[PDB]
Amino acid sequence: VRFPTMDEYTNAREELIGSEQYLRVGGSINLNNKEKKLNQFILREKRAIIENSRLNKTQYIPAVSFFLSKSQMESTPIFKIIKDMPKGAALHLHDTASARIDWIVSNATYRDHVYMCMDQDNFVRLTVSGTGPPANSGCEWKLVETERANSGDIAAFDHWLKSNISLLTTDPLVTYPSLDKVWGRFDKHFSQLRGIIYHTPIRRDYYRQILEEFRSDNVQYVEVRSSLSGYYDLDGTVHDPEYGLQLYKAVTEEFVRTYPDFSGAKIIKSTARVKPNTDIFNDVKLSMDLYKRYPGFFLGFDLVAQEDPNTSLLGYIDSLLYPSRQNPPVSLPYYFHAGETNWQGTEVDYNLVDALLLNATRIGHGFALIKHPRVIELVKSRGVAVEVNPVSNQLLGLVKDLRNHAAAPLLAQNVPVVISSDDPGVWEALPMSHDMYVAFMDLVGEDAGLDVLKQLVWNSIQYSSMNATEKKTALKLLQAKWNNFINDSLIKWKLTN
Amino acid sequence: RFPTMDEYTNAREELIGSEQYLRVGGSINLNNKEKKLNQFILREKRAIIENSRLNKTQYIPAVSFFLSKSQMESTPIFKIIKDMPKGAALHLHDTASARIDWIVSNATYRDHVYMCMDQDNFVRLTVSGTGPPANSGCEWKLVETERANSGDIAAFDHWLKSNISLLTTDPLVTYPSLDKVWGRFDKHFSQLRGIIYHTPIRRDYYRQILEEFRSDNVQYVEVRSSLSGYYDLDGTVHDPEYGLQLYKAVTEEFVRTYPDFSGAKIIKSTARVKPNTDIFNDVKLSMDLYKRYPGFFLGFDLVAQEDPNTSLLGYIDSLLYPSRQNPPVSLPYYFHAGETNWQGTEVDYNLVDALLLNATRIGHGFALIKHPRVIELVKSRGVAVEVNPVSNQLLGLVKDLRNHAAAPLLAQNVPVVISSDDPGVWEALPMSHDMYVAFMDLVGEDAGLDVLKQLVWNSIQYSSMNATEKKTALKLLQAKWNNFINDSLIKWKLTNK
Ligand SMILES: *[C@@H]1O[C@H](CO)[C@@H](O[C@@H]2O[C@H](CO)[C@@H](O)[C@H](O)[C@H]2NC(C)=O)[C@H](O)[C@H]1NC(C)=O
Ligand SMILES: *[C@@H]1O[C@H](CO)[C@@H](O[C@@H]2O[C@H](CO)[C@@H](O)[C@H](O)[C@H]2NC(C)=O)[C@H](O)[C@H]1NC(C)=O
Ligand SMILES: *[C@@H]1O[C@H](CO)[C@@H](O)[C@H](O)[C@H]1NC(C)=O
Ligand SMILES: *[C@@H]1O[C@H](CO)[C@@H](O)[C@H](O)[C@H]1NC(C)=O
Ligand SMILES: *[C@@H]1O[C@H](CO)[C@@H](O)[C@H](O)[C@H]1NC(C)=O
Ligand SMILES: *[C@@H]1O[C@H](CO)[C@@H](O)[C@H](O)[C@H]1NC(C)=O
Ligand SMILES: *[C@@H]1O[C@H](CO)[C@@H](O)[C@H](O)[C@H]1NC(C)=O
Ligand SMILES: *[C@@H]1O[C@H](CO)[C@@H](O)[C@H](O)[C@H]1NC(C)=O
Ligand SMILES: [Zn+2]
Ligand SMILES: [Zn+2]
Repeated sequence: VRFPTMDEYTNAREELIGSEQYLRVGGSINLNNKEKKLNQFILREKRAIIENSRLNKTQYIPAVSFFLSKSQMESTPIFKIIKDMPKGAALHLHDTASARIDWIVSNATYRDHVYMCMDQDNFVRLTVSGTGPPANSGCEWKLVETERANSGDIAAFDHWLKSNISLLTTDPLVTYPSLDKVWGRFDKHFSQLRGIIYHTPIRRDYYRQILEEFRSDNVQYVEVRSSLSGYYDLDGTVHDPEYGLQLYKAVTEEFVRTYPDFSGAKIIKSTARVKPNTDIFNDVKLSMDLYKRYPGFFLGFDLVAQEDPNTSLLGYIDSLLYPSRQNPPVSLPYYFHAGETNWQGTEVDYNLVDALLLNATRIGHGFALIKHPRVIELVKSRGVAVEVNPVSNQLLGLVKDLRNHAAAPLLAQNVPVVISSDDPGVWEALPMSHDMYVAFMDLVGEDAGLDVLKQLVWNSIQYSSMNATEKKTALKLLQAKWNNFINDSLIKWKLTN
Repeated sequence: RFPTMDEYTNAREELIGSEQYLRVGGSINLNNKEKKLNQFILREKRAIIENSRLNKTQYIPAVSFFLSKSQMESTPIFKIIKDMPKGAALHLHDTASARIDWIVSNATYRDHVYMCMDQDNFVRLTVSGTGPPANSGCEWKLVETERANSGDIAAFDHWLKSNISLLTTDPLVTYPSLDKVWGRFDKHFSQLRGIIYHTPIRRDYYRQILEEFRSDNVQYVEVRSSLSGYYDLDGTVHDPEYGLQLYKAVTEEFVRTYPDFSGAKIIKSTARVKPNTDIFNDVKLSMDLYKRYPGFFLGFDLVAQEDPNTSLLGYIDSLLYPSRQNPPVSLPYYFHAGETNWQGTEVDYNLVDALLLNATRIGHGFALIKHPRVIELVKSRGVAVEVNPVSNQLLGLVKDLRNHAAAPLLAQNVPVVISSDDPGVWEALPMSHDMYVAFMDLVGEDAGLDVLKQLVWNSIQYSSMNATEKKTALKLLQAKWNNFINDSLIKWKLTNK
């Protein structure tokens, strides 16, 4: 008889469950006594919300649309703890989508020579024109200063601007109920802001706001995708990508000199995968040059824009292999978005295969990765972190209930993962706290606590592209922040026994 | 590493080929005729996926069954799967596996059938030979009278069907939460309970399961049944052994009539809402029926909604009782387990207990991909997972079926059988709808006839037939398969004339 007594059965059961706990993200962390006090509180709070949803037969709010869950999570202790927690790094961000729309309205649209129009889809667009009103080809441009002053209600005018640009004005899962409809709205958002956010002094100040906002959410480091190109002055001068990089380098250096508690930022050049192979070839050659001349600030290259309907990595493969085929070879790092899809066995999810054959340093999303066991082996073996952006994947159509997020089985296998926010400004998310809350409540289990959070935070620095010296310094800083956070939390939640 | 495209191509195809060999069916070698059909299926699959992907429209095989049912039935892939022999349906509930149309057109035309509108405004049906039933919470009326006075009998009969089926409206819209749709599902069983437990109707309903499954080219079924409480017009209530004998006699007559049908076996099910003291008696009952009906009675299962009700651990002394006897008794178990979106809770840890108790097959295992050690145990022991994709969508575990959690199981060749669960409740065919959605949503664009063939063979190889029965059934399946291949080449004009 295998299990003659309850003790024989529970021994076997607990060993099996415990063995799985040891294998998931964070499973090897040993919390100290102060961390354990906070962990026990976090776990009591987590069990209360889950058991209420399960036994009282009501929806699990952390997993529903961000439109519905945002205001509900923000009043809760677990969210308030994650808000205070140091996050380490946000490694997957886009530079035109990472600061508040409120700042675009309250700051940028109060500058001279900003114009607005309603396009033929009934969306507001914003741009800058130094010479005069822009040509009235597809819409009638009007000076924002005049429209605001004539609105008869300035606060309502500004709120309307914000409402007409944000993807969280209504629930995207209701208003744009298909992949194509919501990506239509997402694409439109960037068209709405493109003119104003490419004007050089606004773009400079917007990048500074990214750093300020991320610091204010207790993020100490960011790596940012940027096209770098086409920043334009009031007189019409258009700058090249190297200028865009130098501009970001100077903002970043000023910021880190102001805030020693902040580790800094580095940049990845992104190009939209709707362009011909000759454009990607030129941007690859550009990236080779910037990688050589800005070591330690310019990281490498990525291809962006919607993955499903546009060009695969294989479609650009001669361009992407060009660095490695030089004599001597040139090693241009790649940070490919890859597998941001529900498709299986197609040109889209097979981008994961090409991303690994091209030696990607990290991969963006990897939503399809759990369908590719041989790619998982390579990702684990090589230490290629997967940048998981859970709110983005829900709102942009890959999943509805976030407990079905395809990164939950990755985390259960200890695939290297970092959490990030992707385009938080587009849908009114915080730099990291909302995405970290939904990862913690939806993508790991009821009995997963502070150890998961600590591991994800440490991962974001460990799998950053900092050099060894920078990384050692950043981890010492993170450890200090973490200690202060534990001590402060014990006092705040009245856990000091 | 890749000086030319040929070297890059070779590495890419080696990695993709490794994944294709690993997944379900990857080791099958198709013959020349099967390859011709395979090439047509793959051409059809690529055309529909590429149209969805490149023309930016929804992928109909993955949307709500309410919307996709009428669309898939006109397509060649569906028609091929319809004609295909399925082998076995191994996961079925006996009060939910024949057509509601038969309940209406046959059962509700029988003498002594009554109907009433309950307090939730649903029709309920029952039989009473000894006068009309007492007006306890509803007012019973003879159906024969209600029908004859309707003024439109076609509309009356259609109203009955529409008031009972869960596919009258889209459940994802009408009942848009787990608790709401399970409320509707539970209500469906309440609507039919009275009529479907009347002995001659139950007998004839079970015969209709066999007729309908045979007509969808299924040759064998294993069926969960509560067995107990069938009642006669004079009020006699029968015991579970009688219910088992009733099904045994129907099955034997069916196989005499149709030697091209392999037959059926029965699993006793009990609802997991009962006190542990009552489950103990159902385990003892199952031990006795297993001893005395070897080869027809298979074992035991616990059913009803998994999330809010009792876990396997809550019944553990009852479930361990057979193994603890002197001498031990090996009562086989077929546990529904992990039919849930929860992680790290009592519900998904039912999978651990299912394995410790040596389950022969596991029902659903939706949460299994979150449990890497349980997966390895399932693979090494050959415990088949019964995957019921339409059920999991309509009853609230997933919306886009390409997010179904069995797709990563099939990619690692976890042993899986496809089944339909409760097809009569939502107007599905015995197997062809579930096999179509598994084929179109749970494996990739490059997965063809080898996946179908493997899942069909799996349904016999992981059945509970003894070894001699399996060999007989596989010879019968092979002949059906060969006829299906030849017929398909002629029907789809593939013979290369
Ligand atoms: C962007 O703003 C426009 C202009 O206000 C909105 O269009 C209006 O939408 C309302 C609904 O509240 C319609 O009844 C009106 O007819 C529209 N007015 C005009 C002048 O066209 C539009 O809905 C906003 N779009 C978004 C996504 O918020
Ligand atoms: C089952 O049948 C009842 C009775 O016909 C339906 O009741 C009707 O419900 C609609 C609302 O959807 C009302 O407008 C009607 O007045 C109701 N009629 C009566 C006589 O009450 C009920 O909707 C049906 N339920 C389902 C799920 O189909
Ligand atoms: C269910 O809700 C009630 C209040 O409506 C509360 O008393 C009870 O604790 C809840 N159960 C759980 C497990 O949260
Ligand atoms: C906008 O930000 C710039 C740069 O920080 C600042 O100088 C200016 O005062 C701001 N405008 C408003 C209206 O606050
Ligand atoms: C990828 O990395 C390996 C090991 O460092 C190297 O030998 C190979 O050339 C690289 N391949 C490419 C395509 O850069
Ligand atoms: C997209 O639709 C057009 C017009 O119906 C059709 O010609 C084209 O072949 C479709 N594309 C694909 C890839 O199916
Ligand atoms: C119902 O089925 C029974 C038993 O198979 C059959 O004898 C009877 O004719 C059927 N009733 C109708 C209305 O078809
Ligand atoms: C499970 O099976 C093993 C191997 O057949 C056997 O030794 C063991 O006693 C069984 N356990 C239970 C709980 O029935
Ligand atoms: Zn991104
Ligand atoms: Zn079932």
